[PDB]
Amino acid sequence: PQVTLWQRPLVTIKIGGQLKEALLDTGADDTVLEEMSLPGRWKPKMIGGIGGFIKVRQYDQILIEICGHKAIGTVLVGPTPSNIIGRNLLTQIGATLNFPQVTLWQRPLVTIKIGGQLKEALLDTGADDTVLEEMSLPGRWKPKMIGGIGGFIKVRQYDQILIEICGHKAIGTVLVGPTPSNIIGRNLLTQIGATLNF
Repeated sequence: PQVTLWQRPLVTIKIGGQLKEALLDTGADDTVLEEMSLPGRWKPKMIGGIGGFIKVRQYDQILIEICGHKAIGTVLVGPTPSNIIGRNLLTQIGATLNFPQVTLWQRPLVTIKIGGQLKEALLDTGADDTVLEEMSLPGRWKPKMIGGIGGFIKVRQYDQILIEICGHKAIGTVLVGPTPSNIIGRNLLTQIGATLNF
């Protein structure tokens, strides 16, 4: 399966003898699922994301079946707004990110050039939007709130912004705000021709 990124990369999973839909999320170190019934022992754990932090119940050694592919690993359960399949499982279903062909054993970091400034940023199939750390950007903008794992953040919305991402130019909407990582979302990932493969 090759996915383009014009639509959210959703798959069907079977986990805990139940069926679910989840987002293939190159942006996430971990797999996180909305509250659900799992058999066994867990440990308390916190994770951060855009918006802040959530207490999750961590289960290890959980069998999960994603688009016909079996995998065993760690599944976090908690108040995530979306079911997220993280890199811990993407690497197990042989998933790659082509735009170069990037495997997902490490965070898919790239260099960008935006507003005459060099930054690193994360190729994130889980983000409908591009959102960056505080930086000096030219021009006019609008207030916006975006959602994430830990609630909401206030961001500044700049449109028709040029970004070069690993040598490919692209033009569109960049959000600036208190994001823990620089994030390249599907608005721009579609422009440099990114696909997901498993």
